Amino acid sequence: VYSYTEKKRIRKDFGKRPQVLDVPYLLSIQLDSFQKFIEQDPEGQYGLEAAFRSVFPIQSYSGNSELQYVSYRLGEPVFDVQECQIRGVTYSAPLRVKLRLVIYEREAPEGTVKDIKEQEVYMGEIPLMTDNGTFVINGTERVIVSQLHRSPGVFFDSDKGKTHSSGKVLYNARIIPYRGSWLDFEFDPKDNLFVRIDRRRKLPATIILRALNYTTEQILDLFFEKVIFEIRDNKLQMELVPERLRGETASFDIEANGKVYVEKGRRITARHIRQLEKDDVKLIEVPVEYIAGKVVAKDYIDESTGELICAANMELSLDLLAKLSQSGHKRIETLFTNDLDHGPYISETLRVDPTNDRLSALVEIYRMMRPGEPPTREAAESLFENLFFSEDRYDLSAVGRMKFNRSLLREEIEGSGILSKDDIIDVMKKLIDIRNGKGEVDDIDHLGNRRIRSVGEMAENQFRVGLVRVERAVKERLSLGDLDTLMPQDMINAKPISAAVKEFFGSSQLSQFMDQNNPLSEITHKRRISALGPGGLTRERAGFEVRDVHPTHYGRVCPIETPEGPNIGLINSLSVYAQTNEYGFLETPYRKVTDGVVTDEIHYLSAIEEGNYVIAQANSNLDEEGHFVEDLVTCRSKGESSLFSRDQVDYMDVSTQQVVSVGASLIPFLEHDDANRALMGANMQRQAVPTLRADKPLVGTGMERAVAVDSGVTAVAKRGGVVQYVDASRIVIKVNEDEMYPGEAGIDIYNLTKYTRSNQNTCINQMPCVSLGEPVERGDVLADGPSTDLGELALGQNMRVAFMPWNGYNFEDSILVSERVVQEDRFTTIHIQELACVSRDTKLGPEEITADIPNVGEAALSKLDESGIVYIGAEVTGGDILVGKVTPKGETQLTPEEKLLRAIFGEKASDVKDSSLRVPNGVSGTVIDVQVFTRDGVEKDKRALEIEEMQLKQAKKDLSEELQILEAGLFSRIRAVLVAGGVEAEKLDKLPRDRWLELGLTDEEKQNQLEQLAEQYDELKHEFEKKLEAKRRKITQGDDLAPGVLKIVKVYLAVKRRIQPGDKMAGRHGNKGVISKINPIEDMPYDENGTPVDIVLNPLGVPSRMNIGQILETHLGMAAKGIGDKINAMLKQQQEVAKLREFIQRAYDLGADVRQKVDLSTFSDEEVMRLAENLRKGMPIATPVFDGAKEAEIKELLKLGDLPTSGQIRLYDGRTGEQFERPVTVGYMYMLKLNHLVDDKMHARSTGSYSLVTQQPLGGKAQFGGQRFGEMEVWALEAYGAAYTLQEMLTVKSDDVNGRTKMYKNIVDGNHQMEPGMPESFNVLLKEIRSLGINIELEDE
Amino acid sequence: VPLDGGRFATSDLNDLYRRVINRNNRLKRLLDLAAPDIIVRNEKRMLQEAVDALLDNGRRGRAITGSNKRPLKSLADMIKGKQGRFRQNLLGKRVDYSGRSVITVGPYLRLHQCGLPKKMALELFKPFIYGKLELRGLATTIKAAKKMVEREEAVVWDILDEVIREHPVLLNRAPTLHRLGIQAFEPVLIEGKAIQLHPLVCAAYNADFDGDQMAVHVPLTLEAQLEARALMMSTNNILSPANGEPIIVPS
Amino acid sequence: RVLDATQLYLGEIGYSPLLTAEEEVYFARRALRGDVASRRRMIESNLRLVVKIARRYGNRGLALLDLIEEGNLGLIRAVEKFDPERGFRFSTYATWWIRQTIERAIMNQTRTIRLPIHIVKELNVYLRTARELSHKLDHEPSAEEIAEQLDKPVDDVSRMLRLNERGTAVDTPALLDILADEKENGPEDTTQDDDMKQSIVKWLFELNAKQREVLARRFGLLGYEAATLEDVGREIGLTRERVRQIQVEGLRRLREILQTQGLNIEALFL
Amino acid sequence: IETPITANFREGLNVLQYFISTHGARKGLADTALKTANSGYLTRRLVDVA
DNA sequence: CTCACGTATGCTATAATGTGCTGACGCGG
DNA sequence: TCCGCGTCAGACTCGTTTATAGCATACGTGAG
RNA sequence: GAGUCUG
Ligand SMILES: [Mg+2]
Ligand SMILES: [Mg+2]
Repeated sequence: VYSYTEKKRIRKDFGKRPQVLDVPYLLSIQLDSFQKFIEQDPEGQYGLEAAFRSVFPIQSYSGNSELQYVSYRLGEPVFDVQECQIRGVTYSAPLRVKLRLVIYEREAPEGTVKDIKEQEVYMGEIPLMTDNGTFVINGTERVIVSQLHRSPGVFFDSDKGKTHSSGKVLYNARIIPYRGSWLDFEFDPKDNLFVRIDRRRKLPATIILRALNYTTEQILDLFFEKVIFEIRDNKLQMELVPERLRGETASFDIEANGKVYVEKGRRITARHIRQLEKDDVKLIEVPVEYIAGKVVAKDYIDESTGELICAANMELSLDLLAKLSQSGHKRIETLFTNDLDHGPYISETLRVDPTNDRLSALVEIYRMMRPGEPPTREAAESLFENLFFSEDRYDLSAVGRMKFNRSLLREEIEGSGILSKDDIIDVMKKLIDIRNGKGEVDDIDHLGNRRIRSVGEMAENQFRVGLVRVERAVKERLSLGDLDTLMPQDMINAKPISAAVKEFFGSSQLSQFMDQNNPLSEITHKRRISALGPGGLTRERAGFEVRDVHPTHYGRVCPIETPEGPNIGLINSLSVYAQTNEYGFLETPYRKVTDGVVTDEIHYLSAIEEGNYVIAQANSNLDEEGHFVEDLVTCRSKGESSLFSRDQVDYMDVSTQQVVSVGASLIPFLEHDDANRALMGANMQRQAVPTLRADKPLVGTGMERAVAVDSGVTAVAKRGGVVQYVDASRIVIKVNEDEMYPGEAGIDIYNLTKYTRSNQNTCINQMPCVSLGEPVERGDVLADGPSTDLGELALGQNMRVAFMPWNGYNFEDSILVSERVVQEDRFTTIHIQELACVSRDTKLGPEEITADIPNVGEAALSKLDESGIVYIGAEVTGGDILVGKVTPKGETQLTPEEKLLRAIFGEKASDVKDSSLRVPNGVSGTVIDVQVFTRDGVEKDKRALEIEEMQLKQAKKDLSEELQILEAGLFSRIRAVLVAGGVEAEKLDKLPRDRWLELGLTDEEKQNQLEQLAEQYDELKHEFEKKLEAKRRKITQGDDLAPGVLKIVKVYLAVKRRIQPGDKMAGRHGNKGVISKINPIEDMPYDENGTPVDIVLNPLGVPSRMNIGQILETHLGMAAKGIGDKINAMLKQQQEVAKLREFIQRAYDLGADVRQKVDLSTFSDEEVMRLAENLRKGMPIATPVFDGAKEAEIKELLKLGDLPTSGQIRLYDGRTGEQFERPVTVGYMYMLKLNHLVDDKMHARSTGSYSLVTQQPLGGKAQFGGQRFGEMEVWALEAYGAAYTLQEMLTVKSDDVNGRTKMYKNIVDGNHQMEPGMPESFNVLLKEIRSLGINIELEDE
Repeated sequence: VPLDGGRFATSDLNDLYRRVINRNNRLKRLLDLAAPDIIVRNEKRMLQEAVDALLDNGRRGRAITGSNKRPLKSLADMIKGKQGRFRQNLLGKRVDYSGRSVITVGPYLRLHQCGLPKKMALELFKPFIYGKLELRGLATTIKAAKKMVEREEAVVWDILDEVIREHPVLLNRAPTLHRLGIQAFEPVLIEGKAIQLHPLVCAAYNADFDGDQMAVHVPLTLEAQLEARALMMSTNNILSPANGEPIIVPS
Repeated sequence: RVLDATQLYLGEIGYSPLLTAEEEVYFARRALRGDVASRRRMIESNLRLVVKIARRYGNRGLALLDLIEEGNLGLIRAVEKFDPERGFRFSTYATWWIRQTIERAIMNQTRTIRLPIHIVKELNVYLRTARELSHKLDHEPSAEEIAEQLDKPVDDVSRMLRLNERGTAVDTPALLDILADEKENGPEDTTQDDDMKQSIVKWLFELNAKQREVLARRFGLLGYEAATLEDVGREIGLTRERVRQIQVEGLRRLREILQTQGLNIEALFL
Repeated sequence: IETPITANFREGLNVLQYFISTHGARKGLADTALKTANSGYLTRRLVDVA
C-alpha cells in the first residue's frame, strides 16, 4: 500500500527495524508553544489569560477606584504575510481588551454601586506566527529560538574545593523561583549555616528562622534529636538509643544492668549494638564528666526563684549540672550531636547569631537589603513578607513548585507559588543531610534540571512586563483624577506594551533572521535550543562541563550538531522524536516491555523518569511478535550501559534514529563517519544552495521526504481529488466528494510562489509536481519547493566521482571538476538581490527621482523610462543607473578651476547633484521586478501609477477567476443534486446557468442541499465585491514611511552564477573543498565505456579524516546508478512491461533482511512505466542512520548492476589515452555547492575612503576596506628585516594623511619614494591622554 | 555627524561632557543663590560623580548606562582596552593596497610565484598603471587614465602586465603565528577570482584549500620591494627559523 | 558602607524638621522680610516634597538626583514668591514651581540637539492626539491622520516628528569605523586636483598674453580675488563686452588644447 | 571512559558507541576554540618581553 | 529704522513632605 | 576582597523607547 | 554592541 506520489518513484529501503512510530511534525515545538500563548483558555492560565489575571485587577492606592479585566480579542491582521513582506511591516493582530472601571464610595464602607464603565481598549499589535513557524518583523522572516534554562525549584550544589586550599567541600542550597528574589543557604569552612537573600551580604541561617517567629528551643527541636539525662539518687543516668553510639569509640566503661558491654577506649562494633538493643537497654549509668560539653535543649529555670538557671542551647558544665539537680530537675533534654552523621551545625550557628528575638532578626534582614535606612517594625515585617511571602512579587510557578516538592521527596506536586515556613526548613534540613553524608548534590547539566522555554512562554513574559509598566501608570491616574468623568482608555497607554513586545520580537537575541539557504537550514533553525540570551548563560560564563554531551541528552538532544565556534555546546539541535513535557522538560518515546514481550504501547519519559527504568537498545533483536531473541539484552539504566536478563528489561528505544537530530539523520553512512566530521557535514548541509535543477539524492536515508513535507516549502494537498488545472503559477484541484464538505464549493486553489528573494538572497521558486488531470490523496506533494525533488529533499546534485590524484589539482581538499558539470548547468545557482533607492527630504529640499540627471550618457538614460526607473527585463551591469535620483545642493562656492570648467561646458545642470541608485560594481543581472512606495500626500510618479494599473487589473482577474471557478464548481454540484430526484439532463444544460435561482425540486433533504448551494453562491457574490474593494484600497493606499522619506523604489535583480574556481563545495560527510580547475571533457579520466568522470577528489582526504561514509556512499551510489543504467537501457529498447517488472521486483526485494516489502504486481502497467522512467536516472536507495546498508548488500546490488564488487574500475587518462596502473574507486557522491562563492569574497583596494577619527582606511568589502595589518602580521616583519615595509604599513598606507597623498603622487610620477610623516592615530592618542589631564609632551632633539 | 537617514550620531564623550557642564553650572547657580549646605553638598557629590564618569567610567562603582543600558565609553576606555587605541589602531592598522580572496592550488607555479586574479591586480596597482600610462603618453592625464581603466581597455591589460613584472606581492594568512605566515612572491596574472598558491609553501601558511583566504599587500617603495625580494621571498625562506629543518617540504 | 551619593543625600533630608501650618506662616513672614535661618529651614524642611515629585519623574530624561537638584531650584523660587497672607497652604503653591522647573530642565538638557520649548510644546499636542487616535484606530497614527485632527499643515507635523527622532551613541550599537570621513578626499581625488592645478600653470603659458591675463584674474587662478565679467575692469581691461568676448576666446582655444591632448569628452564624464 | 569502542569505522559504530565517541570529539572541538586563546596570550607575553 | 520672528524666562495657590535590578567564569598577585 | 589578564584575521544581518500644562511678558537679532 | 558563519 503506497501513495500516488510514491508510485511515481519508490526509494529502496535497506532498513530492517520496523518503525512502530512515524517521525512527528518537525515544526511541532514552535506551533504548539505560540498557539498556547494566543489560545483563548477560560481556566488554563496560558499566555494572555494568565497575564491579565496575574496583574489585574489593579486597584487604586486610595482604594476608591479599580480596573478589572473581562476578556481580550485579536483583530484580523491588517496586511497578509505577502503585503507585510513587500511593504516592510510587522505581521500582527491588534489586541482589543475589554476592561471595567469600577469605583467604590469612600463614605460607604465598600459600596460598589457608584460607577461601572466598561469599554474595549487597544493595547498594541502582537506579531503572529506563520503556519510555517516564523514571524515577519519589518518585512523580514525571523525565527524565535527556544531557550534552555535552569528550572525553577531547588538546587543543592557544592564548590568542589575552589575556596580555601584547606580543600573543604562547602555545600549550598539555591532556591530559584520563576519570579522573585533568590534564596541561598550555604556552609562556611567552620560549619556555620549562612543565608544570602538575593546573593547579598552573608547572614547566619538561624536569623531567618527568628524572622519566621522561631524561639531558640523550637529551632533546636526542629534540627536536633533530643537525648534525655535522668539524675537518679547520686549517679548520673541517660536514656540510651542502642545505635546512636554506632561507629563511635567508648569514652567510659558502658555497664548495663550490672554487666559490662563496652570496654572503655574501644570502638563499638555491630555485635555490641545488637546485644544492647536485644537486651532492651533504656537507662545506662554514666560519669558526671561526660556531660561537660553536652548542649541543653530547653530553658531550665529554678521553680523557687523563677529565674533562668541555663538558657536554651547552652554548653553544660559540672557546676550547672549540680545547680540544676538541687533546684529540683532530674531530667535534662540535651542535643544529640555526634559529629559524622549528626553534626551540630545549627547549634553553632545560633552562637554566631547576634540577634535575639523575631524583631531583632527582621531588623537585621531589613538592614542588609536597605543598609543605612532606619528600621521600623512595620517596614521590616512588610519587606520580609514582600520578599518570599507575597503572591505578587514571588511565584515559583507550577514547574517550580513541582520540582521543589519532588526534590524534598513530597507526594503532592501542585501547591502555593509562595514559600511556606515549612518549605524553608525542609530545604535547610536537606542541605544539612547532604553535609552529614546521607543525600546527594543535584547536577546542573542534567536535563532533569534544564527546562525548555519555546516562544509562547517568552512572549507571555514580555507581555507581563508591558502590563506591569501599565499598572504603575493606571494606579497612578486612578488615585489623582476625578473618577466619574474619567474613563479607562485615557489612563491606559498602548505604547509601553507594544514597545515591550516589539523589543522581544525585534531586538531580542533569540529573534534572528531565519536561515533560509535551504529547507533543512530552515527546519533545523526552527528546532534550535539556545542556552544563551536573556535569563541564560554567556560565552564568558560558559564552562566546559555544560558544553559537553550529558548522558541524559540520549533521545532528547543531538550529540552531533552544535556550532563549531564560541557557541560550541550552548546551542543544540533537538533530537528527532524528542518533545516538550507539559512542564517544559524534554522527553523521548520508548516502547513498554511487559513480561518480556515488547508492546507497541509507547511512553514519553522525562529525563528524571528515564533514570529509574532499564531501557533496551533499539538494535536489540526482537523475536517475531513477542519477546527478545537473545537472553542477555544490551540495555542502559542509571545513565550507563551493559547486558541484562530479559525479565529485568522494562522498556526499549523506539527508533535507531531517536538519538540523532534532523540534520544528522540525512547523513547516510553516519555509522562509518567520525563524529567530528559528521558534525561539520550536518552543519554544511545547511549551507547548501539550491541549484537550478533540484536533483534527488541517490543515496538517501528516508528522512528526505519527511523534511521536505514538514518544512512547509512544498505545497501539500489537504483535500486531494483530481487536478482540474495546472499552471506555472497556480494549481486548482477538484476535491473528492468523501472529504468535500457540502457547504462551500469544493475546489481547492494552491497559488504557487514564483521566483522570490530569500534572506540570504538565494532563490525561492515553487514548480508544479503533478500533471493536468492527476488523482491525488490528502498529504500528496502538489508542488516542489526550492530544494526538493518529487516530495524528497534535494540539497544538491549527485555526480560521478573518482578518488585519485591529478597533477596536484586536488592537493589539499582542492577539487577537480569536469567542464560537463558547468555545461549541464548543474550547480548553476540563482541569486535574487533587492536594491532600494530612497528619496528623502533634506534641509535644502526634496530629492527628485527624475531621468533628468546632470552629467550622464545617453547610453545610461536609454535603459531608464520616463519616470527615471529601469524597465522590467533589462539586463544590467556595474555602474548602470537603476533609479535616477538627484539631490538639491546648497550654493556651491567653487574652486576657480570648477568655475572655469562649469563655464566651458555650460553644463551648470541647475542646483542639483547625482545620488542615483546604480548597480554595485561587478554584480550583473536582469531586472525581474520593481516596486514603488510613495507617501499619501505626494503626487505619484508616472511609473508608480502604471504599476498600480497592473496590480489593480491583475487583482480583478484573480478575484474574477475565483468567483468563476467557484460558481462553475458549485453549479456542477447543484446539477448532480437536481438529477438525484429529477431527471432533466439535456433540459437543464440548455437554459442559462445564471437563471437557476428559480429551479428547485420537492421538499426533501435534497431541496435543503439546493438552498445551501444557493446561499453560498450569493455569499461568494457579495464576498467578491468586498474583497475587490479591500484590494483596491490597499493598492491606492499611500504608505507611511520613515520621517524624511518621500518615496522608495525597490529594484529586484536576478543573477545567474556559474560554478567556478574558488567556489566552495562539500559532501554530507563533512568533506569540503575549493574548486581548483575546470578540466576539458577530453582531459578527464574515462571508463572502458568512454564515459568521463565528473569530479576527481583526493584519496588522501579520507583515511586522515576518518569519514568512511563518503566511500560507502560512492560504492552504493555507483550500484544505484548501475541499476538506473540497466533500466535506461531497457527503456531505450522499449522491451516488455513483464520483463521490466521482473528485473525491478528482483531489485527492490534484494537485501538479506530487507524490512521494506514491494509486492510489485499490483502496480498497473502505466504506473510501472512512469516509475521506470524515474528510476532510469538512477534507482534511489535509503540507508537509515544506524540501520543502514551492509557492505555485503552493496556488493550484491553491484552484481545486479554488472558492476565490480570492489567498486573500483579501470580508468584511462583523457590526456595520454594510457590506462591508470591500478583500479580506481568510482561512483556517485551527492555533492553540495555551499553559499561561500568566490564571487562574494574576492575584494581588492588601492586607495579609498578613510575613517573619521583614526583616519585609517575602513574595514570590510561593503565599505571598500583595506585588510587589517594586525599585531601578528606586524611581528612577522619585525622577525624579518623588513623595516620600510612595516613603516609603509603604519604610515602612508594607514593614518599618515599628507604621506599617503604625497606618496600616491610619487607613485604616479614613478618615484617609488616614501617621504613618511606622523600617524594621525598617535596625534589622537596624545589628545585623549591630555583630556585625562596628563601632560604628555614631545621633547625635541 | 549626520547619517544618510537625516539622523545624527555622536560620541558618548559628548553625553559625559554635557553631564559635567550641566552639574558644574548648576553648582555655580546654587552658590550665587547662597543655597543651604545639604543641597550644595549633593551637587558637589554629583559633580565629582560626573567628572569621574567622564575620565574613567566603571572604576568609581556603577558605570553610567546610556541609551541601550550599555555603560557610556569614557576617555580612559578609548585608550585602555585591547580595543583601546594601542592594540587596535597603533600596534596594527588597516592598510591601503591590500586585498583578499579564496586560495586554490597552482601546481604549475614555481616556488617563487603565485596566481593573482586580473581584476584584483588591476585595482591594487592603480597608481603604477596611471604612471606608466602618462609616460607612454597614452593617457593625457590622471582622470583620463582612470576612465581608461574603468572601461578596462585592451591596451591597459598590456600595461598592467608590464608593471607587475618583477614586482613582489606579500601573501598573508591568519593566523600569522610565525614570520613565514607572510611571504613574498612574484605574481602571475590569471583570469578568475581565486588566488593560486604554490603547494610547497602551504606548510608554512598552514594553508589547506577548503575555503581558506589570503591577504595580498603591495610593497610600494623600491626599499620595500627589495626587502620583499631579498628577505621575505618564498625561495629565500626555506628553513624554519624555529628549528634548522626545511619548512618547504613535499607532502 | 553607605557610598551612594543618592542614599547619602536622602539620609540628610530625612534628618530634617517637618513644618506645620502656623510654623510655615511664622517662618514665611520672617523669610520674605529676609531671614537667613527662616529661608534655610523652610527649604530644608520641604526637600521631602521635591523628592515626591522627583520620584514620579524618573526614566524620562535626567537621573533622579538630576531632577532632585533641578526640583530644589523650584523650591527656592517657591520660598522667594510665597504669600503667607493668603490662607492657602505652601505645599500646594510649591508643587507648581517644583514641577515647572523639573519639566523645563527635562525639555532642554535631555536632548543632545537642544530642542526649543516652543517646538516641544507643539510636539506634546501631536503625541497626546496620536494616543487618542491609537485607542480607537487599532493601528498607530499616520502623519496625515494627526494633521487632519489638529487642522494643521502636514509638512509642519512631519518636521516635528522628525525632530522626535533621537540619536544613539555612534560608539555604542562599532558604527564609527563603518562611517567614512566625507569631508576628506581620497589621495586619488586629491592627486587629480594637483594634476589639474599643475596643468593650468602650463596652460597659462601656452595661450595669448592678454587671453590668460583676464581669464585667470577673473576666476582668481593667478590673481588674488575671484572677480566677475564686469569687475575685471578694475585692472586694465576696463570693459564689459571686450572682457566677455576675450574670456570665452581664451576658453575656446583651451577647449581645443584639451581635445588634442586627449581629454574633452574623456574628462567630460568626470 | 571505562568501556572502550571495540568496533572500527569500516565495521560501523552502533548508537551507543557513537554517542560515547561524541564526548571526546566535542571536547576536542571546544578545546580548539577556547584553549587557542591561552596559547596565543603566551605568544604575546613572550613577544612583548623579547 | 521699525516690526516681526525666534527664543526665554515667568507664573499658576485644596492638600500632597522617606527612595528602591539581576545574579554564575577562573587563575594570580 | 579586588583587579588584572583571556589567538589572529575575515562574511553577513539587525538595531537605535518614554511621557513631559498653557499663556504673557522679556531678551535679542534679522529682514525689509 | 546581539547575531549565524569561514578558516
Ligand atoms: Mg582549511
Ligand atoms: Mg581542516
